[PDB]
Amino acid sequence: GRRRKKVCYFTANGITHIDYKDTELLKRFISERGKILPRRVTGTSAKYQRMLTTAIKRSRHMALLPYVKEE
Amino acid sequence: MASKITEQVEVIVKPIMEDLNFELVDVEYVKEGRDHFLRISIDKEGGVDLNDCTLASEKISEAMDANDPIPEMYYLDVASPGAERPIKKEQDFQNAITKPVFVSLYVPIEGEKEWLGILQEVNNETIVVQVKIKARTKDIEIPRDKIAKARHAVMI
Amino acid sequence: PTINQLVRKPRQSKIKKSDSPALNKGFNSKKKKFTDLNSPQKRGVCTRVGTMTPRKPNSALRKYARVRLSNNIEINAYIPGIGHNLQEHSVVLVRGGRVRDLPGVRYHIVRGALDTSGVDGRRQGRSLYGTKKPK
Amino acid sequence: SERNDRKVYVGKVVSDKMDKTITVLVETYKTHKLYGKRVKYSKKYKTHDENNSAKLGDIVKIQETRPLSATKRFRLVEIVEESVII
Amino acid sequence: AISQERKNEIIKEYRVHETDTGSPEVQIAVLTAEINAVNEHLRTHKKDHHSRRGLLKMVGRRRHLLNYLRSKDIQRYRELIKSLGIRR
Amino acid sequence: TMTDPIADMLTRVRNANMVRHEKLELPASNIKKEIAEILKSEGFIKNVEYVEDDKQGVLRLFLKYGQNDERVITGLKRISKPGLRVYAKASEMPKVLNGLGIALVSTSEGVITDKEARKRNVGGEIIAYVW
Amino acid sequence: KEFEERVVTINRVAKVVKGGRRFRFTALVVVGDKNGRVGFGTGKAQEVPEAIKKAVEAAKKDLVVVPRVEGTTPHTITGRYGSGSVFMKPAAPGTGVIAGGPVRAVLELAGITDILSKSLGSNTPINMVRATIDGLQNLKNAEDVAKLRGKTVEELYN
RNA sequence: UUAGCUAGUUGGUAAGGUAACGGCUUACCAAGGCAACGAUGCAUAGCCGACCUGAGAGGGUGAUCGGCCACACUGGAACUG
RNA sequence: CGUAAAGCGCGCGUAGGCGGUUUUUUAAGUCUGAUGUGAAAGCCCACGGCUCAACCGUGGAGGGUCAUUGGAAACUGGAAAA
RNA sequence: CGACUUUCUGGUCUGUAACUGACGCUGAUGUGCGAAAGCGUGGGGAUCAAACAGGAUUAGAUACCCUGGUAGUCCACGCCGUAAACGAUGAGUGCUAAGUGUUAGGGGGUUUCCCGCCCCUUAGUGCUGCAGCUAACGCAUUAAGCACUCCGCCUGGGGAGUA
Repeated sequence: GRRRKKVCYFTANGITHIDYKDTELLKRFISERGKILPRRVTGTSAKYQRMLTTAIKRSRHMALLPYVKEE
Repeated sequence: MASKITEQVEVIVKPIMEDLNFELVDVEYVKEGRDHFLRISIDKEGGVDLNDCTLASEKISEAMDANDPIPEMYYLDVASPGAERPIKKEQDFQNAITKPVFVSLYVPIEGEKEWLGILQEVNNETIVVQVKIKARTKDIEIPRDKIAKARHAVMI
Repeated sequence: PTINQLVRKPRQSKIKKSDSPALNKGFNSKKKKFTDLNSPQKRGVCTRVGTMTPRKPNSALRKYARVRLSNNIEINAYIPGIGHNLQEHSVVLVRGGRVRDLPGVRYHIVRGALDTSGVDGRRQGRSLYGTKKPK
Repeated sequence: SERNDRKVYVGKVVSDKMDKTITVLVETYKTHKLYGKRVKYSKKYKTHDENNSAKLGDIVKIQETRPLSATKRFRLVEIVEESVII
Repeated sequence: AISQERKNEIIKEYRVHETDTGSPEVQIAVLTAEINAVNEHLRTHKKDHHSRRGLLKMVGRRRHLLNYLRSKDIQRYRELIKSLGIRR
Repeated sequence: TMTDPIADMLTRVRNANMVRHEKLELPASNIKKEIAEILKSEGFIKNVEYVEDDKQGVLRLFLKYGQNDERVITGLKRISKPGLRVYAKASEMPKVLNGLGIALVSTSEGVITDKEARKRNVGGEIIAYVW
Repeated sequence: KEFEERVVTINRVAKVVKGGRRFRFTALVVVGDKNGRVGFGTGKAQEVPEAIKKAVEAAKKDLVVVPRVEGTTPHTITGRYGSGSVFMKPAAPGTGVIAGGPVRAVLELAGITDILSKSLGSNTPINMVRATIDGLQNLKNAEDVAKLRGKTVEELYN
């Protein structure tokens, strides 16, 4: 396969980003519930997927992101 | 259980002495994952012929053929033992004056206490056996107070 | 295995143990020295005789006896065969044999030559059963 | 008795912790009965250095001359490769 | 840590030819410095298992490189073990 | 570790046997070159070639399969393998499938075939069985 | 060729079903010429005649060549199939072909004079005679490679 | 499920002592000397040539017979030659 | 050792196991003979006797992983050279 | 081995060929590391939690269904070193149809970043499947196909991992 999601959205980004400088790209990285849109339905390679995920999870720990978001 | 096997003891002690007119000195059962092994020592006369075991076994088996309150079927061990007997009482030694006995006495020789001799006469605690050890003949008075274990032995 | 570890090893077989503990006289009657005598026969007495019962359907009542041979080592042994004239403490010859009757025993008496006399009415005992040619 | 080669053994001096005596370890290897692969095995030889002039690592040949002490059998014939840290 | 800075620093000298990449003299110097650093780390990281395994393999490989320098060469080895003071 | 050249040579030869193609090349040795020449002599390798490059030059073999891409030979295996340095003297020379089956043997001068072996009667380290 | 049947045995395979226990008399026949040809066959039946019919029919279809010299294989090989392997080798005349019973029947249905052989691995007749037929199908001859190799007989030759 | 053995022992020194040899044993000084490649300890054992089965490989065995070794109620000796 | 019996739990590594490409020497091996030397018998072969067999005998064969030397340098092992 | 982060290090690979010149190899012994429980000690105890008891149940009731609580779990080190630590697939080597992904690489052309494509391999991890082989099961370039140095086991069942 395999079961990742769309790429080439980095037409104005890449290869490594951001970590936090655009809350709006992170709005599209994963879900808004605090839960994580998986790498299955996010897409970028496990290197970049993992780095973006740890960025967003830090933002959670950084209060830039809610750990869990309510409704 | 033990009460059950005792009940079988009384019910089947009737046959034994209306059949071969033997007496069971006991019935005991050992088991190893199957029909247990009820060793019934049948007595009557001491020198029980094998036939006197075959016929007696026939009698007892037929007796219990229709009699088995114990739900499962089991091995009947019909035993017609010989004179060989553990000598705990003095009379046990007195009867055995004819046959050899071996005893384990508080004063051993060479580490272990067990020694066999052939009785010549009965002398209370004292022993006048023709005890034969290492092909040695002698009448050695083995004190019963020393004797920690004593059994009448085979005649060979 | 690798050649070197093959060298530093014997590649031991799975050598068995004789399931017949036939330790015949050897040094029993001097020094009581244990000795692996393989004799096909020792003389000796069955001090006691008995009869365990088989289960159904074949109620083929088999009879046992505990015996001492020249080494005088205790064993409860079954008697095969039809007919006998021996009793408690009769001298008997026991051959090695394990049959389907009862565990805890791997030997068997022989008929014809000793206190457990065979029967000369059949013809199978023509060369065996201890009994002579039925003449 | 020089015609008789006695017992010469090129080998290394492993020790000298004896008065005027050394020990030569001369290496061999024996066949396998079933198999045919082996490894080097030897016999140390208590040998008389006439003045304990030998040194560890001294590749050396020797000469069976006399039972000189307990297992002290082989005289030295010639120090071949007395060596130090190389 | 180290990086190529101190690596090249301590390879400036023992290179049989300054372009070499075998001849472990300079390389074992690098290994020496690096095992020293990781041992400082180990004194910092009292309990783990990565430092233990890493030191095992690194010092063993450097040991074998020395053994080579004792088999390939006879004087370079000693001169290192007296200058570097390792695997004497 | 590529412990033995004979082993990899022969396993890849058997691999090509399975895959039924002829043109294959491999890093040689001088002995690999000489035995490949022996192969072309035997014929079942239609062509062999040697060049030089790092580190030993690539020996280039071009097999002679059967009329329908079948193994003209049948079987093939090493004999002298790591640990097993196995030698054969004049009479110790074996005859796999007699003449049909063959085997080069390294000898006090060089590597010679089974025919040469029992011919010039110099034994040596038997190399590999092919039949 | 002239078909000569050779069954090994007749096993009954009780394919017990819902209710009844249908046992089929199963027999495998090997059909050969004993002079350079043989072929095995399989048949599940309910009786000896039906089984021999079907298995001989199957066996006479697939055959082999059995290349021999002195009525004997010019070489020596071993047969292997599913751990039912067997070993083969020629023999000096007057010594006879020696092998386990069923595979011995196989090789006499190949018609050989003197052979060194012995069954190995599995004792199941089907598996071992199958290793046997594999091996026999893997026979060759000196002329075959004298053609196949550019070199000819009498220089690299049995 | 046998890992330490180890002190005349290790080596030499001088004596003696034997056919010789040396702790071989004395006195000296010195600390050795062996120890996983299995010393040591235990069981056990006569040894081999030879033999039995095995296609062979092998395995096993070790009757007389060839020789070699050990022993001659037990231990400790020594005369003899 | 994919599952019927078998991969420590997984390591680091001492010895050791085997050893890349090419160039020489070595002959250690290795191979390749010669030597001495394998009690005898049995041992296999042939053969003689015993009717024959059994059998001994006769010679041969066989019988070392023994030592030595002739070559050899493919190979492994060294030695050297990369 | 997954909350985040850092510590000061250990390892990963693409390409690399940089060049001493085999420096390599698995690895007896040895030997570190190491689920859980348990436990020594010294704390914590937030749960959870044996035992437990109240207590259904039933003379009996811990049996379980309760209620709470419970050694310890949890923090410091040892003891612990054991397990389903299992793929019961030792390691490395290199060979060998395919289709066909991955996880990081790289390159070429392809095109605006070909990122977009394709293809070549790098090094692994797939699924189907040549051949091969397995009693079968299936693997099958990551072989269970082919071979190689180096480790351990296995020897019916079980007796008994127990003595």
